[PDB]
Amino acid sequence: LGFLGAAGSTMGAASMTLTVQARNLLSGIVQDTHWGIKQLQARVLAVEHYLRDQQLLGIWGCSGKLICCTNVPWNSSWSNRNLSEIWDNMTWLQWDKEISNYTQIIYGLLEESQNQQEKNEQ
Amino acid sequence: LGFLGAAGSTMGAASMTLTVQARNLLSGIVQDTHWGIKQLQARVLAVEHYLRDQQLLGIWGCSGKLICCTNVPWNSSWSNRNLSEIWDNMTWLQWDKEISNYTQIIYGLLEESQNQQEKNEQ
Amino acid sequence: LGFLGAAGSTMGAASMTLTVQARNLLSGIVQDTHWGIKQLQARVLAVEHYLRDQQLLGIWGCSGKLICCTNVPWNSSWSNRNLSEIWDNMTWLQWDKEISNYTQIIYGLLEESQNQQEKNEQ
Amino acid sequence: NLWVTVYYGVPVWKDAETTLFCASDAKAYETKKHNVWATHCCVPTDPNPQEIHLENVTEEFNMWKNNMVEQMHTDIISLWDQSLKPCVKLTPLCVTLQCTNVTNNITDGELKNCSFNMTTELRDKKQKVYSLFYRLDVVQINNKEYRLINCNTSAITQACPKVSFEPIPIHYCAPAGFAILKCKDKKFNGTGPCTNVSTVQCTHGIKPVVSTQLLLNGSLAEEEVIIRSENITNNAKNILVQLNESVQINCTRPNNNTVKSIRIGPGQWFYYTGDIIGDIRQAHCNVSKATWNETLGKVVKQLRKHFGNNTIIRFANSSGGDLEVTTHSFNCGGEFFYCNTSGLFNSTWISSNDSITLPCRIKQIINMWQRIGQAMYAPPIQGVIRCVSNITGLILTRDGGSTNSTTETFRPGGGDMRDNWRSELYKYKVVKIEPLGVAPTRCKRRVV
Amino acid sequence: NLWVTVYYGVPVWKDAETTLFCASDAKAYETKKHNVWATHCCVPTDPNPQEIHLENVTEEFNMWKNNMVEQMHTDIISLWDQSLKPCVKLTPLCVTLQCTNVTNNITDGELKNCSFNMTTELRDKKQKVYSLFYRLDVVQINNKEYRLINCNTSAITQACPKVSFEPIPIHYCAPAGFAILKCKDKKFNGTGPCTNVSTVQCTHGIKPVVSTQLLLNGSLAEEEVIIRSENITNNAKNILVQLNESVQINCTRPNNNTVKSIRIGPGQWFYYTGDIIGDIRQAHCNVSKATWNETLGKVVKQLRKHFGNNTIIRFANSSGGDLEVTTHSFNCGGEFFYCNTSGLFNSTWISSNDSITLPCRIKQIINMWQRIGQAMYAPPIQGVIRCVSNITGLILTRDGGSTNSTTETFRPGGGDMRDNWRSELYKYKVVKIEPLGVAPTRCKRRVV
Amino acid sequence: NLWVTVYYGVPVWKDAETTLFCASDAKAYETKKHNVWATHCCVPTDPNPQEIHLENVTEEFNMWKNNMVEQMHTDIISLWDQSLKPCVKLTPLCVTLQCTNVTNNITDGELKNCSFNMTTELRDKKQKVYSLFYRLDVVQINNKEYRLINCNTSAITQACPKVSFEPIPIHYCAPAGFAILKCKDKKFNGTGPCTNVSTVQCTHGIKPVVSTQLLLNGSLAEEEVIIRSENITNNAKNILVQLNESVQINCTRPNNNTVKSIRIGPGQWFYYTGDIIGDIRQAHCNVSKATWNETLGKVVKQLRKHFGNNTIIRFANSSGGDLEVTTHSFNCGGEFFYCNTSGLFNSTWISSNDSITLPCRIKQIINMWQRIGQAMYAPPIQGVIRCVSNITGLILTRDGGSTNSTTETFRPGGGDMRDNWRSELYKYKVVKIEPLGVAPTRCKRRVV
Ligand SMILES: *[C@@H]1O[C@H](CO)[C@@H](O[C@@H]2O[C@H](CO)[C@@H](O[C@@H]3O[C@H](CO[C@H]4O[C@H](CO)[C@@H](O)[C@H](O)[C@@H]4O)[C@@H](O)[C@H](O[C@H]4O[C@H](CO)[C@@H](O)[C@H](O)[C@@H]4O)[C@@H]3O)[C@H](O)[C@H]2NC(C)=O)[C@H](O)[C@H]1NC(C)=O
Ligand SMILES: *[C@@H]1O[C@H](CO)[C@@H](O[C@@H]2O[C@H](CO)[C@@H](O[C@@H]3O[C@H](CO[C@H]4O[C@H](CO)[C@@H](O)[C@H](O)[C@@H]4O)[C@@H](O)[C@H](O[C@H]4O[C@H](CO)[C@@H](O)[C@H](O)[C@@H]4O)[C@@H]3O)[C@H](O)[C@H]2NC(C)=O)[C@H](O)[C@H]1NC(C)=O
Ligand SMILES: *[C@@H]1O[C@H](CO)[C@@H](O[C@@H]2O[C@H](CO)[C@@H](O[C@@H]3O[C@H](CO[C@H]4O[C@H](CO)[C@@H](O)[C@H](O)[C@@H]4O)[C@@H](O)[C@H](O[C@H]4O[C@H](CO)[C@@H](O)[C@H](O)[C@@H]4O)[C@@H]3O)[C@H](O)[C@H]2NC(C)=O)[C@H](O)[C@H]1NC(C)=O
Ligand SMILES: *[C@@H]1O[C@H](CO)[C@@H](O[C@@H]2O[C@H](CO)[C@@H](O)[C@H](O)[C@H]2NC(C)=O)[C@H](O)[C@H]1NC(C)=O
Ligand SMILES: *[C@@H]1O[C@H](CO)[C@@H](O[C@@H]2O[C@H](CO)[C@@H](O)[C@H](O)[C@H]2NC(C)=O)[C@H](O)[C@H]1NC(C)=O
Ligand SMILES: *[C@@H]1O[C@H](CO)[C@@H](O[C@@H]2O[C@H](CO)[C@@H](O)[C@H](O)[C@H]2NC(C)=O)[C@H](O)[C@H]1NC(C)=O
Ligand SMILES: *[C@@H]1O[C@H](CO)[C@@H](O)[C@H](O)[C@H]1NC(C)=O
Ligand SMILES: *[C@@H]1O[C@H](CO)[C@@H](O)[C@H](O)[C@H]1NC(C)=O
Ligand SMILES: *[C@@H]1O[C@H](CO)[C@@H](O)[C@H](O)[C@H]1NC(C)=O
Ligand SMILES: *[C@@H]1O[C@H](CO)[C@@H](O)[C@H](O)[C@H]1NC(C)=O
Ligand SMILES: *[C@@H]1O[C@H](CO)[C@@H](O)[C@H](O)[C@H]1NC(C)=O
Repeated sequence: LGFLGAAGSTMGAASMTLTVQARNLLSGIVQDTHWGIKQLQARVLAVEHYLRDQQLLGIWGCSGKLICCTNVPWNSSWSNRNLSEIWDNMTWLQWDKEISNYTQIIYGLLEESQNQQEKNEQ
Repeated sequence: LGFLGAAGSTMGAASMTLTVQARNLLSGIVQDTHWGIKQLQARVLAVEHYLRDQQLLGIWGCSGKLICCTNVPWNSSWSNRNLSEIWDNMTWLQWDKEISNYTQIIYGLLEESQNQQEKNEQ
Repeated sequence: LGFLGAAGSTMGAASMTLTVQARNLLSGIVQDTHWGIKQLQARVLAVEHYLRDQQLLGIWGCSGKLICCTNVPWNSSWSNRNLSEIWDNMTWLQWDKEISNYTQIIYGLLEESQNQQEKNEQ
Repeated sequence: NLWVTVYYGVPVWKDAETTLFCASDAKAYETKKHNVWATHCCVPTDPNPQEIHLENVTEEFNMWKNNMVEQMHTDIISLWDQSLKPCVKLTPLCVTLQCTNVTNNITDGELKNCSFNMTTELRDKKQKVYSLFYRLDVVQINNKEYRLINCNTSAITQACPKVSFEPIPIHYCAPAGFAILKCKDKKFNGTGPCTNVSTVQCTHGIKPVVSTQLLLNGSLAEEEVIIRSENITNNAKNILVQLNESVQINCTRPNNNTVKSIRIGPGQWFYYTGDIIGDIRQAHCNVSKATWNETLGKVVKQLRKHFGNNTIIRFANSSGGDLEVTTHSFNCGGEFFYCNTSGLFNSTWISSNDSITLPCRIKQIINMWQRIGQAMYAPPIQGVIRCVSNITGLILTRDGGSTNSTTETFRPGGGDMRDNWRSELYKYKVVKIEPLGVAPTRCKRRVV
Repeated sequence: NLWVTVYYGVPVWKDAETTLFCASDAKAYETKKHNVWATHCCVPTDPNPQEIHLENVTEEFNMWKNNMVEQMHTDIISLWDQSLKPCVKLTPLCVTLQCTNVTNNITDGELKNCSFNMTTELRDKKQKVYSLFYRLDVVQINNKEYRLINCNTSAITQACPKVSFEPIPIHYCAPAGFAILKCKDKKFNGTGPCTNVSTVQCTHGIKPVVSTQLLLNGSLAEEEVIIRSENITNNAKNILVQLNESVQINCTRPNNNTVKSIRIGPGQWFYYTGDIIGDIRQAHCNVSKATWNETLGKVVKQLRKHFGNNTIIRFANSSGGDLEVTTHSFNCGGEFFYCNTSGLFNSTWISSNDSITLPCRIKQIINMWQRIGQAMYAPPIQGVIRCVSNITGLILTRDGGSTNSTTETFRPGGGDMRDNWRSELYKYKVVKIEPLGVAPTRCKRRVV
Repeated sequence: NLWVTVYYGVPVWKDAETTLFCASDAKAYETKKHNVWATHCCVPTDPNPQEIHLENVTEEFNMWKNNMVEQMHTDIISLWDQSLKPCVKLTPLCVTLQCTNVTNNITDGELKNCSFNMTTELRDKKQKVYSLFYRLDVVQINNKEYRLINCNTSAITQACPKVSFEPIPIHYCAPAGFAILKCKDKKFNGTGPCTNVSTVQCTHGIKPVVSTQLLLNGSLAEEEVIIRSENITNNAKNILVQLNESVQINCTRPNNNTVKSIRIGPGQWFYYTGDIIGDIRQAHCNVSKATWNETLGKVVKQLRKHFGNNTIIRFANSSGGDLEVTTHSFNCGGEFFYCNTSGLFNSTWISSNDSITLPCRIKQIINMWQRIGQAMYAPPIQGVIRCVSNITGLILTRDGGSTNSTTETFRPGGGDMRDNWRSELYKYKVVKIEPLGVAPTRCKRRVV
């Protein structure tokens, strides 16, 4: 559908194009006088954002996947919405707003669960 | 054989040194007045190239490997050369020229195949 | 315990917080006139160090793990200390000094072992 | 029975501020036109700028808090100053002048004939220079004694005569990791939700025209005249009026000049006005009367939708202040015009062209963007200048102080250049892509 | 039976050199105070700078090889020079002067009344300027002929009068990937192991005070006076003495000045001393006598721990050299004082305040950091200046050449500004984090 | 039955353009030699620059499209201009001069004895300066009136006398991700395939010698004289001739000068020629005759391989133009020589040294790289200058316009400095490494 073509799609359907957005994060690959310093800063910043997100996927055990399941249970306090509405009626934009106060909670739980798994694997 | 020591070797033998080249992509780790801005730009660019290639390996499911097999079949339209010539007589330099108009085709197929696999794994 | 809180802890206990330090390597994400060029250089350098270490974990087959075992045996010439002292009495700071002349040896062995494993997996 | 599933490459975004790339679209050759808008902004545009419609996406916009306005403002000022950096300084002109009135067929003491001792390429030699100045650039000290107006305040430099400042369309493009959202709602008033949104990597081209009071050569509104403001009822805010039609303005500087030049130092070429061929005429601008009359009648019809259809709307001229604020200032052929727009605003609305002519003044010493600091000297242009511009909009302000008589007064006020960029940039918003997120699934990780 | 296990995120580090961030802690507004220490260093501090104690960690420090000293030195000089870059040049002052002595109730030929032909905003006009100068800034050429002292060596520029150089605390912060280790040992002498170490991302704030011989407004030692040096027995090295108490010094420039200004070019404002209201008094500094006497007695008690308790310690004044070295130089209210510290060091120790007053000289032409090059002109300050500073330490040197008589001589020597930063930075070390490493485990990789 | 297998770390590459690092090889100390080629290019070289032979690798080279030439050109010009940036400006010299002829034992009106009113460190004082100039730097205005030649065109600055421009070998090194391919084919003519290729991270050191017509102090060809050109039959292209032997040239400036200096401003030191001790002699260069004769005979033998062995080859002098083009220009001891090379090209070939002396002219005002803009003033050098250079090659051009008489004419033309760098850089090419690629294998991914 093209970049962000799925933005208005529901979450289930939207997942069909995850590679579309992933490939547009490092598109900067195609793209003294302060004009030069500003452009260079933009390039460095894009790299830093890419790596920060990639590191988290690494930490959580999902470094090689667009979609991955974990061992952390879902809290009804985050969302008690019907699973079918979440995937078939709701969009990702709406969803992000709906659970926006929990991102840091979920991420902390993911970090702990993965570390425990690795401890046990050894 | 040292960096690019295998450049004239046939493809099979050349694969024995893949770590040699991989380690020379981030060698920049050892390496206002515009002299400074030019050097800084070179460093940023090397990082961007590294990441663009690493991202593709990620997308295709080969992020952790120097060599990986996929589920995409080989087309005779790309090359109908005997498999034994490809690995025992041909070099990688020759090979890249031989199939140079297909790199973007193969990459698109790899992206689709991996995304389908992950969809099914869930 | 917080960043480097475990620095004086023994090696076993210290491993319990590996995610604490990992997350502080890309913290630069939160952080013309030469003041600007100096800050930009610092940011680029932090990225380069991150990637150099991440690449090695990649090369050795441990890209997705904080802790990973390999197929390379331990040499008594590196350390003949009791395994129990290493994990229960010794700290990582002491340990790094204790085996400091072997880091490049161990890394070379890891590179070879992983490459051999991949050769055989194909 | 549900577990967290992590998804990467999720098509969502957040409001953000960043730095945009400047692209030229190859309308000028840097080396043939020597256009400041072509150099620096040397990034090519996308020959196939495919736009992506976002189906079922509702987003909110706010043109008054749009960071792209500040970005354009900062970059234009910087470009301008960099462009003048290597040019010849005219500080040797801060000498006394002996001046008289022009000895020609002149009807309006607009021109001063001055002489002075100017430097030469050698330190031991001086030369007599004779030139004409517009009175606005020259002030008295006490065959009368005059000095240039800038000499008690700041350095003056000459614009390089070889450099063009003629605006070309400029496209702004997002850096990787960012995207630009464009609102297509025909009635969008600058704020609130828009349900017709598409994503582009680049904005359309906007010409960086400097025009103070009247918005020239911009885009047109579709269907209706659109009146936008930060606050309808705040008389301290400007009202930006975008027309859905255009008004042609013919501006001329009729005096045929002979331009002369001398060296005033080692390769330091200085240009001056020389003299005038033929008689003397006043600079002026022509607007068809019927067109102007309809233009404001349409504006009134729309203003009444905010103030009441039983109201009275009158237009009046500038309230006062410096010429840079009270007159219509624009660049026509490299020349700087200050036109008397009072001829356009002498009318009240209640429940064969016969063009209106606005007299104009000319200045050579220009203080850009209301800064106190270095002045630019605009060299004279050989011959006669004529151009035709499109009024695409107006900036209006209300006096306020109303007693609810309904007789509200509007004036061609404002003058802050940021508003003349806001008037085009209002269609675009920039956001950051946030590809990582989570959702519940009926899936658990294989247990290890 | 053991195999290599690779661990990532290991809490270890190595000595390293890097670039630190400068944070202001919001003590001044950049736009209201126009403080050079607030601008540029605009990074905010952490409102909750949580410190992490490192339990059971022993580390070694060396203040004499501490790269943070060089970093502070380089950054201060650069900031200073950048701050003066846009200011008015005073090269038109290198003209001859006609000077006489001040016609006032003066007891000490300290002030010269000079006149000269100064430039104006027009090249055709000169103006007579009358001003007073301190004799240290003016030298003879052959109603007598004088010139400014800097004119045969370098350009002189005026400090912008609107810019403050008053130091504010500055915090240094590590870039990501680095950490700062702080030593809390109360007896730390600058070198060797410290067993009380914590990690911070930022240092505490240090005020970049320039003070040569006496260390002003710094931190205090706890419990005891601490004497630190690179080498106790090397008479070529400085001894930094940190007091555990403070001495207040009251410095005044009593002459009430009328400050005047003229344009000497196009917006080029120049400030000068005008004249003096009232009588003439010598600049001076007051220290309580008992306090000073105890202060040195404590220093002696501690010096004896290195030289012997059966020794004799005498203090003497500066051995010789330029005022920038031999006097106590500091910035008080924008003014530059050069005080005669010999009044503080005329004493020997062996086995109702009655304040000591140090006469001071004033200079307007300042050569910062012992560089040969451009001089800064300090504009005069309207009115009368008074300030009170805290002596927090001393720089002492020994003469050496000892015959072991035990009568060792100490002087207020040194003068190298790096030492006045070292005196605060000694508590901190910066290291690089090295997260990757290996150890044996009784674990083998699953065989594939 | 075959599937795609992806391989990473594949040893292949593509043609690319990038930025190279400049390394000094520690031949000079930045702080002792003050050599512009040592500063900036402070990166050390590899003490063990291991080269890797590429077995069975054939690659194509093209010296005429080699981006390294442009890189060297841009960097040299920039270095030069940065090096002169902080030096004293000599714009106060654009004054009239009173000049006569030198009163000495001179045979050839080469030297002008001029006097002028120069500035001093004070604005109120002028000083009389007497100096000698070479006639090429001084032109008439109308005991005769003269001015410096640059004063009607551009600013002139003095090279800092403390700065050396003596070339040292410079090594260029690839940035990570790139590699340099070196061609070892002894007969390589600048274009097409080379079967003896090795990879290096750095080029060997090349001295950035500026020498116009004759290539000095470069590398030698092995086995045979090699003649390279973009197009053999294009008379608009230069022919670069690389000798396999060397010719020594002894160049001298015999006049023993006394160098004097004055302050012309606040630390603004100016150097001038003073006077001449002893008699006056013409600058000149000596080449052994037999050596030169053999050198061209070898060149002819090789030129005939392209034009026919039945042809006639004649050499002639420069066709005309400015001295910077028509004479042999080089830097010898800081001095700038313009030698008359016609003495080297007065010969035709058909089917006890007796050295040839070339008279030379000296210039102090130098326009580098055929730019119109600022000129560099070369200060005089105290004493007498002598140096010996190695001719390692020639630049020849053909007149063309041939009627196939076979009597072809070659001249010491060209003069474009890029060619004098191309002549060494021809051995190297830079490529980008492309580590990622695919190939078929009889392997399928485990199915999941
Ligand atoms: C709103 O938009 C309109 C146009 O849509 C602008 O009006 C144009 O303004 C430009 C600049 O003032 C005018 O261009 C000038 O034309 C002069 C005459 O050119 C004639 O011959 C050429 C030959 O092909 C024809 O194409 C052209 O139509 C004319 O017939 C030129 O001499 C001028 O050149 C100057 O600049 C160049 C730049 O490098 C120098 O090299 C030259 O020496 C010289 O200095 C210039 O080209 C243009 O004609 C105007 N258009 C119209 C229709 O009149 C409005 O100004 C704009 N409004 C605002 C407020 O900007
Ligand atoms: C060691 O530390 C002490 C302080 O702990 C320093 O002494 C201070 O020095 C500063 C600068 O010399 C003094 O501040 C000056 O005070 C003048 C008078 O202010 C009075 O009114 C204000 C009103 O709120 C009171 O707060 C204040 O206490 C006084 O009552 C001001 O006029 C000065 O302003 C100047 O700078 C500003 C900067 O933008 C300009 O805008 C002004 O026009 C003007 O130029 C200035 O504020 C301060 O009072 C001193 N403190 C004391 C207690 O005296 C020592 O100098 C320091 N030691 C060293 C070596 O640095
Ligand atoms: C091709 O290559 C040759 C060399 O292979 C170049 O010729 C050399 O040119 C340099 C510079 O012109 C000459 O060096 C100069 O020598 C003067 C005399 O030195 C004598 O004493 C020293 C003591 O150890 C001996 O080593 C030396 O051989 C002599 O015996 C010096 O006085 C000069 O110094 C100047 O520069 C320094 C730089 O900081 C200043 O500090 C000094 O004050 C002064 O200004 C300088 O060292 C060198 O001798 C020449 N070699 C030969 C053999 O003559 C050719 O020039 C080069 N061709 C081209 C075209 O560049
Ligand atoms: C501006 O003043 C100059 C100076 O007087 C006028 O030029 C003079 O015109 C007379 C007319 O015959 C000549 O004889 C003089 O030689 C001219 N002077 C010079 C310096 O050329 C000039 O005409 C005046 N211009 C206007 C428009 O009044
Ligand atoms: C410095 O010298 C000036 C110049 O002579 C003195 O100013 C003069 O003071 C007398 C006193 O009546 C006046 O009549 C003059 O008009 C003043 N001159 C000017 C230029 O104003 C000045 O007083 C001297 N200052 C000192 C401190 O000696
Ligand atoms: C260049 O001109 C100067 C100026 O006349 C000559 O210097 C003079 O030489 C005579 C000879 O006795 C002296 O008496 C004068 O005092 C000298 N003048 C100065 C200013 O010193 C100089 O000799 C001439 N040089 C040449 C080479 O002709
Ligand atoms: C020009 O004429 C006007 C008429 O009022 C007069 O005021 C002015 O001073 C004259 N100026 C000169 C320079 O002659
Ligand atoms: C000022 O008085 C002193 C007294 O000795 C004298 O030496 C000095 O030259 C006088 N200076 C002037 C400028 O009158
Ligand atoms: C200005 O210069 C004149 C010389 O014509 C001199 O007499 C006068 O004293 C100077 N003025 C001052 C104030 O020095
Ligand atoms: C020097 O002598 C030559 C001889 O022809 C003459 O032409 C020239 O004008 C003289 N120059 C001076 C400055 O005397
Ligand atoms: C300096 O200027 C004077 C004019 O007053 C002139 O006579 C003299 O010759 C000039 N001096 C020199 C050395 O040219």
